[PDB]
Amino acid sequence: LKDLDLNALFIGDKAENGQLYKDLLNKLVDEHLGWRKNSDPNMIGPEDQNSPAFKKTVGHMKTVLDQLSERIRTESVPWHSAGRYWGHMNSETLMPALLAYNYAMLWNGNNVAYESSPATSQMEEEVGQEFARLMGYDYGWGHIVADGSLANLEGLWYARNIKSLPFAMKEVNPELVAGKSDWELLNMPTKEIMDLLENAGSQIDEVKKRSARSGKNLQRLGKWLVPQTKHYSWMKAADIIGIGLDQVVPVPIDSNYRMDIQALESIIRKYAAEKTPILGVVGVAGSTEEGAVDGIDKIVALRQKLQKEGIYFYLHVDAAYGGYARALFLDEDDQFIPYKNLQKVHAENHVFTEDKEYIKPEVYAAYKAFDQAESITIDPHKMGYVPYSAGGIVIQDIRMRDTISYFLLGAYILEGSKAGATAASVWAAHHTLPLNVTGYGKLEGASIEGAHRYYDFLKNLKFEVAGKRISVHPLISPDFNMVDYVLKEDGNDDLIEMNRLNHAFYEQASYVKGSLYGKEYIVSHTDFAIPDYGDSPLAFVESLGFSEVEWRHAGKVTIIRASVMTPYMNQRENFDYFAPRIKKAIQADLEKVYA
Amino acid sequence: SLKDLDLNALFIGDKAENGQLYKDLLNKLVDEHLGWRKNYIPSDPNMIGPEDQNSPAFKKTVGHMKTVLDQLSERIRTESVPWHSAGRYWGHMNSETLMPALLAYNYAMLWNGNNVAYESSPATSQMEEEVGQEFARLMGYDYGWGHIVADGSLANLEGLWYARNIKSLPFAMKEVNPELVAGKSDWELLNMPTKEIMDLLENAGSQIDEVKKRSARSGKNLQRLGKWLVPQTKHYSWMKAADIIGIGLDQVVPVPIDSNYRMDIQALESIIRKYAAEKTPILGVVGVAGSTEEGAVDGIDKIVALRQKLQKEGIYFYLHVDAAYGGYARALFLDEDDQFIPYKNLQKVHAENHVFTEDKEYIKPEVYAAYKAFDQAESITIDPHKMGYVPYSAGGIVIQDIRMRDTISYFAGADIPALLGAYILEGSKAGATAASVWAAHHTLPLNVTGYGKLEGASIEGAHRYYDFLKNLKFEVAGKRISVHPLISPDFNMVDYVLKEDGNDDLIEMNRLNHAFYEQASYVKGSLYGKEYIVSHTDFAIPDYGDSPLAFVESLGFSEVEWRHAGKVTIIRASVMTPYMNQRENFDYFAPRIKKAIQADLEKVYA
Ligand SMILES: *Cc1c(COP(=O)(O)O)cnc(C)c1O
Ligand SMILES: *Cc1c(COP(=O)(O)O)cnc(C)c1O
Repeated sequence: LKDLDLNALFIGDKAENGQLYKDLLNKLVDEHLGWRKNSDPNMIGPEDQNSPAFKKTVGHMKTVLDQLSERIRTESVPWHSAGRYWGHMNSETLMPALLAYNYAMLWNGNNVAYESSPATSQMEEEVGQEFARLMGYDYGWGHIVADGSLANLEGLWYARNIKSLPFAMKEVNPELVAGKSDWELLNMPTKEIMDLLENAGSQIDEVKKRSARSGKNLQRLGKWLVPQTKHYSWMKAADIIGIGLDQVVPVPIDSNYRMDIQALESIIRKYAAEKTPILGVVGVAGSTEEGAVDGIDKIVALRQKLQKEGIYFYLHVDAAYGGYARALFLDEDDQFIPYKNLQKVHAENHVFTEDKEYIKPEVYAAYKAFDQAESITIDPHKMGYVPYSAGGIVIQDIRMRDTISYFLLGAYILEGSKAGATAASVWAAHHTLPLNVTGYGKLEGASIEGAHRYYDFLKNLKFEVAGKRISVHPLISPDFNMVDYVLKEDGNDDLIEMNRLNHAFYEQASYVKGSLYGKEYIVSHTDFAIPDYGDSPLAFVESLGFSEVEWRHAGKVTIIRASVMTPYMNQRENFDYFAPRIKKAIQADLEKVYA
Repeated sequence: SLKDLDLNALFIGDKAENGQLYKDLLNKLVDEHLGWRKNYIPSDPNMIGPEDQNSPAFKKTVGHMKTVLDQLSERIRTESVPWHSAGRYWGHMNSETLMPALLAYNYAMLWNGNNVAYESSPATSQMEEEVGQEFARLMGYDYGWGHIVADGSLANLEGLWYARNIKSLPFAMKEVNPELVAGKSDWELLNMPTKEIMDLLENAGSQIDEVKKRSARSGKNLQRLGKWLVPQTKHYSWMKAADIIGIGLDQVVPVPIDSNYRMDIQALESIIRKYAAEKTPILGVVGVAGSTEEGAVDGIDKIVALRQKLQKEGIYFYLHVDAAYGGYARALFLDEDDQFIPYKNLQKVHAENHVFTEDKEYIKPEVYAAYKAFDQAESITIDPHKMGYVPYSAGGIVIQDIRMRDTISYFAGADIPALLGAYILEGSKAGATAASVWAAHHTLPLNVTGYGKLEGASIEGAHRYYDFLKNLKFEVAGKRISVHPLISPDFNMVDYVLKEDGNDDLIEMNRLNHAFYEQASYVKGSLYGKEYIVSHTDFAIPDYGDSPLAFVESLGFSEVEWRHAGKVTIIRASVMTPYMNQRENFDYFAPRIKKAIQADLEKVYA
């Protein structure tokens, strides 16, 4: 697939490939309709179709769809326009994923029961194998979940039930764990748990009855450690799963907005000295507001270190946003690419348009260590470009599914009924674009390169407006494809005024419901506030000349946010066209803020 | 209002009779979306041009995409179960969905909005809010709310998350501010009616956040919250729900069902009293409206009356109605202004709105009484993708009082949430799913003018099937074989057994019905159309207790036989098609079904 052309796989910002989409859709719908036809005799005949009541019912249906159409066309946000839109959301999806959904949903199969939908059931089995291969799990498994928040919950459900198994085994058959103290039982590695459970053989059902599934001993299972900026799905997941919000422990992040691994170790050692177990740790690959990648490799090394002293924790990687990026690192046979060969393999497969370093070494090392996590959340509906709703969960060892199972897919998942059409959509996206450099690598690469062009363009911007001098100050070089920055009046050390400036700028560079005048530059915004960030933004705000005192008084810094998900800005010629226009739009927006 | 609505026009059709209408409307919708991307906000220039489209690499990539779609297309067509044809298919699944629901999904998916945050997709967010208001009005809630859930198992989990959190709130208030609940013993605090808990919480005012912090959200006090009582045949989503939500499997208590396969309310009361006498609370009770294998409708009215009785003795329990299957059937009892129809006006209103083609009694009085009492439940599960005829995947949950949502909410008057995602159990959710349900509900209002007709047509078809089965006799290989319907249907599921006359071996009757099922079913790769297709299931003692004893005894089996076999195999039908309500249509298939049953029995015995 060396010459795979991404331009052919999307409808396009201006529906440039609309006719292709229509042609393929009509062909697939014809195939379904032919299939229903190809017996007797017609429940609905030409006598029915011609009646006055039938035609009036058709008219009624058409009126409701016209009302639907009106609302969606006039209340939706203007469609994203590459080169102008530098905000946090993307709605564009892979055309083969849209088509496959459109076709499959005509069968209306339900993937909880193989019977109702054998082909999409098999497609979900294949997608789960494809996730496991992406993450480097030789004996793993995965499935499609309604969304990544529920995948996170499923992750905690595994961790919770797994932690509780050693004691459950002791209750059912003390010889399975003979000689182990309670602190050893609370610090058994997950592989050793699954090997014991396998040895328990026929007693697995009784063992499961005495596990956390029984509701007993939940608080004993210990602390769930997350970065302080965790997505709120994690707080909900601890609430829902019964360990509770009291057991969630925030771990400080560093100046790169990554979980501070020295602080992680200090927290873990302090709980372990009290004999409080660590239920698990969440590492994030692709944070929600900075696209930061945590040092998953540093967490795995820390765990190996602590295992020597009798301490173990479950590791879950929340890669809801960053999951598909592991495709950058896998060759056409799905093998992990050595770091020194990376630029060469990328150049050969046209992942990046220029041959330079694009991936930070510590980002590479973090992604390399995924295969050591017990479980991973990944969302086709984010950076997989599959339409909502489609989340995903990957587990390291397929035997883990027996810890949550009920008495095939339906027996092994948190949720109930699910659309076979969803599996068709994800399956079609994966087979059009393999999960390595030949497929998704190119798509994730185009996004990263457009984020780098944008980042490079923003670091040298100054504006003269209403007698004042304003500079752009990028937050950090992006780990992935999110780029953040602040505007600031030169020499002005009032953080509250800087906050007000970025907020007002955002209001000038954003649409409102009903907007029809196109804007040349659209951004997003968010606040980094002390309650979720602590002092992680302090070095940045001090670098700008604000004092620590000023930080505590304002209590937050307002940040202009961009998640670069369009593939079109990777090309120098495309980006260069918009760069001078963006600069003119920022200048006019500042004129309006100060007027 | 909509008196002449013709249901035939709202489906693609078993033989794709309306396939061209579907394709025409789909193509109009797609052109409207494509014209919107191009022109709603005119811009220059195009990122993809004719010089890109005509390059060899582009054409080759199109070729590769067509190959993948051709592969998908083949696998689904060659592996799928043959499409179900009304009059031939009498089994437990339906795949036919409303055409406006399908078209609306197809169209809205092109924008790909996410309904977790309003700002992201305001039109579909507004549609989901209106759908929630529609669910509330359907269930008779004066100030309730609802929303679409990924599926009905997760809606039941959400139900339990509400009951768990609400139960824990009076203790959390005690812990944060003892004056709020001064003078109430612990047993009182664990038996406060939900509305009284919500009023106290509103009074907590500025301390609400601290109180939620100390509630079951914290992970503290879960085991003090009490038992979750469900009918013995519960959908497994409940055992699973208890495990997930942290109260544990050990807190689920099965309540015996009666000979109608409804929860036995005398046994419910006895269990509750038992627990109360030892000061164990009841976390809540699940009433099923439309059981999975019999379509039975539990006496929700009798549960409500019991709870009013027990409240005089200081006992309260949360009530959740699982109407995953039977939720939309409430539209049978609502007039065009959405008011509940009195029972004695029901046949008249149904005749005026053409809900049933013959003027007879279809709705049992105890079924009417049960649906009327839905508005007294704290929460209700309802699945648009079952009897709503909306495509998978779309579940629903309705809550009796909008204020309840503040007990489970997060922030990261009762107007539309800015982050729906903060009032719900799940996370990201397709705006296309809200569009699809919205379009269904506006094409077919949730009352006699709309869904009443569709739920009615299903019910009337189930009754025709029931009446046909009731006196069916066959002569095969010298033996005399009768059909024995389980019970007259509460809703639209119809169950029966075949039995050799005079033979008392329940094991043999079981083996007859299994073999019959194997003859009247498809296998993967079936191309010969069958005249008759059925489903089957076992009523086994672990799940059913002695509920089927009266029935098997009415056939001539002994209690001892029952215990030896430990189960009775049942032939099952969920009559979901709308086409069998008409006499004409059904009468055409009746002799053909009878012929097919005779031929199937001949093969069984050969
Ligand atoms: C968006 C997101 C989630 C939740 O995923 P949904 O699919 O939106 O439910 C979890 N974690 C992170 C890091 C995310 O960005
Ligand atoms: C099917 C069903 C459920 C589960 O709903 P799904 O949408 O299939 O997850 C719950 N309760 C009852 C009574 C059911 O029939």
